[PDB]
Amino acid sequence: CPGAEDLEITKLPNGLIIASLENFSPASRIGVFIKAGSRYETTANLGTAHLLRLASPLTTKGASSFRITRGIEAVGGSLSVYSTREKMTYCVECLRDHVDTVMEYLLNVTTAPEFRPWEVTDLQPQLKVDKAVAFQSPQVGVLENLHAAAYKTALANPLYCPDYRIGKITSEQLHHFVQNNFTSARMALVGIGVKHSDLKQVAEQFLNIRSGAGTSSAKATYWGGEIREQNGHSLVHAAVVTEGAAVGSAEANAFSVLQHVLGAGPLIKRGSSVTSKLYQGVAKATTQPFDASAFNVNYSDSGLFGFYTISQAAHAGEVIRAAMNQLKAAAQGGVTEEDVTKAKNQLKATYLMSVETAQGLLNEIGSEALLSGTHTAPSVVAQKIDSVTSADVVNAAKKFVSGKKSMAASGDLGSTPFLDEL
Amino acid sequence: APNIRKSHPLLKMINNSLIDLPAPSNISAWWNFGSLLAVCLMTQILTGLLLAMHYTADTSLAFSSVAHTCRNVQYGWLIRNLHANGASFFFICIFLHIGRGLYYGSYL
Amino acid sequence: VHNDVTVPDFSAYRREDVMDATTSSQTSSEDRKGFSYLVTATACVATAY
Amino acid sequence: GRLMDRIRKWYYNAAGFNKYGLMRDDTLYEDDDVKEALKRLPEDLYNERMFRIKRALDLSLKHRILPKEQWVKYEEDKPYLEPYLKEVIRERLEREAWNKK
Amino acid sequence: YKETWNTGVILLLTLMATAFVGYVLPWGQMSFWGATVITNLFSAIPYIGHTLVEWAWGGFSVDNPTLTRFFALHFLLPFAIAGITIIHLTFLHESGSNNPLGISSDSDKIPFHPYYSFKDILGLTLMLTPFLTLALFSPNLLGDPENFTPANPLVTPPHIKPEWYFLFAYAILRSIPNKLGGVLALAASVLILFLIPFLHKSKQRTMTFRPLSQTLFWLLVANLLILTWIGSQPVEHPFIIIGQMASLSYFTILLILFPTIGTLENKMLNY
Amino acid sequence: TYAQTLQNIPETNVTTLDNGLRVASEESSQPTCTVGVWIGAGSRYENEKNNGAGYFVEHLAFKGTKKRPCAAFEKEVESMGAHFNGYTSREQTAFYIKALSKDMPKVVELLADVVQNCALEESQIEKERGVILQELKEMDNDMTNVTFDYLHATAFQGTALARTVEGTTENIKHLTRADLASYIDTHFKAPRMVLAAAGGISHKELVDAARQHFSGVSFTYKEDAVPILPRCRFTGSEIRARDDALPVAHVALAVEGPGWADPDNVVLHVANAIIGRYDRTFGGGKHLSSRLAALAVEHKLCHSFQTFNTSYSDTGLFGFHFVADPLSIDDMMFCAQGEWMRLCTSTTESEVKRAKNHLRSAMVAQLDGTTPVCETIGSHLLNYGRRISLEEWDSRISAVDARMVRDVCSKYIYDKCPALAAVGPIEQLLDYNRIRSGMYWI
Amino acid sequence: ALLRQAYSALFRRTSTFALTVVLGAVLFERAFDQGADAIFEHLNEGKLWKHIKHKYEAS
Ligand code: HEM
Ligand code: HEM
Ligand SMILES: CSC1=N[C@@](C)(c2ccccc2)C(=O)N1Nc1ccccc1
Repeated sequence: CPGAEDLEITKLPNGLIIASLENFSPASRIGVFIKAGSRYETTANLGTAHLLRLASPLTTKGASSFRITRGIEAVGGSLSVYSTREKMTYCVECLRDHVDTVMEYLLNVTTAPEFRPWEVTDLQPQLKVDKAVAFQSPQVGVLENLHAAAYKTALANPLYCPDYRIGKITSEQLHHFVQNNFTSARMALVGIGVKHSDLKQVAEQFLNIRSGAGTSSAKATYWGGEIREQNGHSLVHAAVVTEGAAVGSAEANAFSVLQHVLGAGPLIKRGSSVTSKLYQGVAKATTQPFDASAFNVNYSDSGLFGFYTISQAAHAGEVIRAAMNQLKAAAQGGVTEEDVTKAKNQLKATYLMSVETAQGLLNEIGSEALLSGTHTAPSVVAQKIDSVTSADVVNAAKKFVSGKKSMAASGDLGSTPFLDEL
Repeated sequence: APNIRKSHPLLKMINNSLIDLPAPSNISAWWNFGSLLAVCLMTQILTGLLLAMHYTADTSLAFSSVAHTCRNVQYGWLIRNLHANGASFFFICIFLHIGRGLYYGSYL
Repeated sequence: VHNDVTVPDFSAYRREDVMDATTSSQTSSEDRKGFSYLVTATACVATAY
Repeated sequence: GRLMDRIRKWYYNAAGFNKYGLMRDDTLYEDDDVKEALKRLPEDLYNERMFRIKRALDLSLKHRILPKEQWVKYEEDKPYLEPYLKEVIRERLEREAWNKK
Repeated sequence: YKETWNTGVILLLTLMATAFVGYVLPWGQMSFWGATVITNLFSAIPYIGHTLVEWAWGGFSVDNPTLTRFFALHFLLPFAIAGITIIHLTFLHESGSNNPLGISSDSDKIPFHPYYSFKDILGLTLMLTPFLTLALFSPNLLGDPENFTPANPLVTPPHIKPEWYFLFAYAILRSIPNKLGGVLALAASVLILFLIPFLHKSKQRTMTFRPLSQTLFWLLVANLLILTWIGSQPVEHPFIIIGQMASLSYFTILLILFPTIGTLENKMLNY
Repeated sequence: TYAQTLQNIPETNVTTLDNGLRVASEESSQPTCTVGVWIGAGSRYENEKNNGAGYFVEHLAFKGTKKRPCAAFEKEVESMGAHFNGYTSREQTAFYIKALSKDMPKVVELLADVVQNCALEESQIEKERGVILQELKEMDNDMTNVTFDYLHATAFQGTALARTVEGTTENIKHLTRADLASYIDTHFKAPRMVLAAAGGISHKELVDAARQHFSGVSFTYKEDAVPILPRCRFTGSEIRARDDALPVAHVALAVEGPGWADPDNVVLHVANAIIGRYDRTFGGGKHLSSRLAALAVEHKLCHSFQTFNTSYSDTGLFGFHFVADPLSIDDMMFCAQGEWMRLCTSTTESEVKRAKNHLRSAMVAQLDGTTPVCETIGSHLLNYGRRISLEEWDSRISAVDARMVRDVCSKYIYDKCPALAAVGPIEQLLDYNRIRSGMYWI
Repeated sequence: ALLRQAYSALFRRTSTFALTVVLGAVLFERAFDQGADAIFEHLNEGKLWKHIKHKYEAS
């Protein structure tokens, strides 16, 4: 008759980190976190990381393409791969009694791929399809251009394989990528609904692709460019950012809070966001439908901060300028001490809700257990957050109005202002 | 192909002319004589063979072999009626088929 | 918009047992089919004969 | 001893597909398994196979064979498709076995 | 090419029925008695046999109603042959022709015209010379003189032998001294053809590169030659034994040796 | 083990405030929680004149109450980091909040204030009238939803389930402040509602704040009366909306389902699990266990397809839906109907074994977070009048076998007249009669 | 509930529907022939050899 439990976390000699947790949930969710991504690609192998993501179901040295799929489905399990510009996660879910079964596959996939030429050739046209459905959201398109304007390298690389390379990625390229990035010291084997002694055992007795830090990624160099895609759509999506804070950077929370102070997404269905400086400000400017939000990304060696808007074409001008004023105004002490209190609530709440779902929890554990083989207590994180002065926030706001900006906009940009008119 | 009715070289044909064949939704009874004619043909042939198997083509035996057919062959008389009248049925149908054609400009 | 679309009224055609909108049509289904299929089975008998 | 080897070498020469310049594997009947294996061959191995075959069909229509010096030698016959073919059959049996409950 | 092959076997059977009913028409001694021997074969079928035979005859023996219905059949069947030929060719075109090397010819195909239209016209005139030479210089070389004598229901010819193209099958029919056993043997002698596609064990399609199968193939051909010869002789020693041997080896080569040797050959190729 | 984890799950507690309301909640140790009120109301309860009222209400249920106007209501909710969402369907409505367990009580007050004292600001109403009209044009491009609306429109033609949740254009243009008011009063009533909460909350502390804000008790017996709705007649038929200008075509085929309370639903869900679903991004590809999915991949039969068992109080819709190019509709429909026949006729033990596992992890996944668990509770009491544990479900799922699947499927599918809805470039989809024939032998 | 019973037992399964058509034809034939043969003989009482026969029968 089960109860509470600890969040153990070993760290073998080769550098492989092992974090587990037993919440006695009838469902287990193991995963292999890795420091890999389009960030480590160079001009020569662009998109190789995208394809590698889709390559998860291909045959391995231990399991055939057929058995990987049939095996996992046999026990109502699942296998997926999520990835960012700098990290890749391979996770499987299934009922407790099948963790063994499902494990063999997760193992094989991440450490024993065969990238058979024919299988790879056959899979590449999928990149077109995958990319096609993703790009249905305008969001995804401008964020690609954004990173391409924000940086000159690494983080500048797109998350989806460029068109000229579909069908040109090779098996050697996939192998070399996995060999120089999927190294024991860049991986973490996180698990939920499992026992540490068990998960720990699987790792050491099965994980063989060995140690090293593999090929290290180039430093992210800021550019501050401007990309404009004139495609005629009735709505204009635009994002303006500035070099923000890095992951772990003390100046992080400051932006996180400034984010919520400005407006970080709706909280009421079909409702207006009054606690949103940015939304409310833009609202006062235009009469037509729109949307404005505080954009914020934190990467290993850098970050981006700014606002993302969506508006009718004719009112794109005023909507974007209105968003800017809300940032200046905030940089000029226009931030109440109560605003900072509320934001700190929404921020503590958001973080706390993020971990309700198994996917969100496992991701929280793993992410940190990967970038520092540790685990901050939900109290220390809260402790760190609220201990952010109104000064800090106003400073963050300043760093934005003063720093060099990069912009990306798509749609009928006939009325969309240029970065140098902001 | 997922279903035989479309892939098989023979069924494909039966399917494209008698199962999946696209037909106007409003064709009347005047469009029935085509298939009736086809059935007359199959019918005439069938009864014709049955008669041929007892017939004798010689001016001294023709008339009587037909009599022998109608008088001695089991259902000989029936088969002969069906063949003889079937020919009339055939012409009735071909004349209506033609009329339909002329009226509705099928000749185009 | 599609919201403004409704299926016309087929009362001038519906079989007696499915005329009422507040009555399960499943209770008269086996009879409605049994009947139609009876006609067919009968034609097959006459034809076989 | 070398009995089996002796026999195989005799048959190879007795068969005679080497007089057309064909490798043993070029002569396989293209059933389902073989067709799939062919699709996995690397570009060059595939184009070479094609030339050898087109060339043999030419010899066949001309009613000629290659000059004795170009006949493939039993020990130089390259089993280029066998490896692939085996994997293909191995996979098929797996599916077959697995689909039997 | 299974469907092409199977329709092909139907064509052989139909051509045979055609020749049989056609050969009865002149109504000579051989026409009558051969038609008697053949139609009476069906009476071997248990239970329904006697019934089917008298039905086919239209009476109690081969007679006038048998003749008139045979004429109708002979007139009709050739057209069934023509129709089924279209089906034959239709299945064939799904894949196109096979070739002597048994390897794909997609890399080297040519338009039927003028290559094969010319080649075929040539083949026609080459085989037309023997035909016409036989027809014009030896009209009766292949026929029984017994068929120049009007059918006599009361006198059976001393030596009742079938047309050359049915001899081998006749030889097989006689090999089994048992009435019903002989019929089955005969049936199988032709229906065996439907089984050929399932007895292929070779990894190669043709016998071009299979020396063992080639010997086996010519034995079979020679075996058919012997049966043909045996079928034209009277049932008496040594023929009777030679006949049973040939019949037996005929079925043996097709049912056992061919697939066995086929497997043996795959191993010698290290497959 | 698995079994053990199912038994050790905290029980769901339920209590009733004699005014007619039920309060249920499952307790965990989470600093965060979700609480909301699930009402047994929807478009089915509306009629020709007030169709789309419940939707119109869903638009104002968040624009302020009497005790606190718009801005005030919003600021208060926003400023505490809570999320306010809700929805309205054909037989069910819900308004729920996500926040810190530390505020469970203030939230309960907020909920009660929403369902009881909606301001129905005369001016806000005219403002939302124009918003709702814009959402109807947006949703009109959602083929999938246009298709399911049409499926209901014909499957339940002549009845209440035939109407869409959003309502008619005419109704939206003429609904009165009085109508909405009337709607709320007629339907948002204690006995027909459920206060559900999940997370780290005290059941007793929940029930208490409940008594305080949901107090109004009933005197007569008719005030504790939950009106049984008139039956909705299923009709085998088809509606075909053709527009060859649309890139792909949507098709949905269904037969009448049993309705919530029926145990057979456990089997229909196992059945749907065998057939599964698919879309062009399933890495598994040609190796997927779902036969229909495999065929779809091999023959490129469709962009996607999904099975479904939509339940209701007294009826339901069991069927499937697919999106395909105008030229592969016929083959897809063919294979689809083919798989349905194989279900009633040749299902295997191996097939159910897999489908059962897939179904178990499916149910467990519908309890991933506070909101989804809270949604289970609201729905369960409202539909089964009680919570059904994963352990019970598992108990029922475990009893299902091949034979059972065939019998139940043969029961609801075999030789039935289906309901058909097709939208887009559907010239290749054969006629009703041909589809009807796909309902037997195979 | 004949139509209902008939449907479930005979017309539902394509197999049973076929057996029903066979026995149906069998029963129908027997009944239809005898009936038709009666109707015919009745409409011709005293004219068939069946009717006259007795007068000259003397075997
Ligand atoms: C287009 C189809 C056919 C038509 C229009 C047709 C028409 C006729 C007509 C007009 C008669 C004379 C009937 C009489 O005695 O008054 C006849 C006789 C005959 N037909 Fe045909 N016939 C057809 C096909 C066939 C076929 C295919 C055969 C046989 C293979 C055939 C065999 C006979 C025979 C044997 C007779 C002579 C016996 C008799 O007159 O009853 N017929 N046919
Ligand atoms: C009236 C009888 C027949 C006719 C008119 C006929 C005609 C043809 C034609 C026109 C071809 C293509 C040219 C060729 O390859 O020769 C062909 C091919 C073929 N026929 Fe026949 N055929 C007959 C009987 C048979 C029989 C008895 C068999 C086998 C039992 C048969 C088996 C085949 C096969 C398998 C092919 C494929 C040839 C290849 O290897 O490419 N045929 N036939
Ligand atoms: C009408 S008698 C006959 N028809 C032939 C042409 C035939 C028989 C079987 C199959 C095809 C063709 C044949 O050889 N005979 N003769 C004959 C003589 C003695 C014994 C058997 C047949």
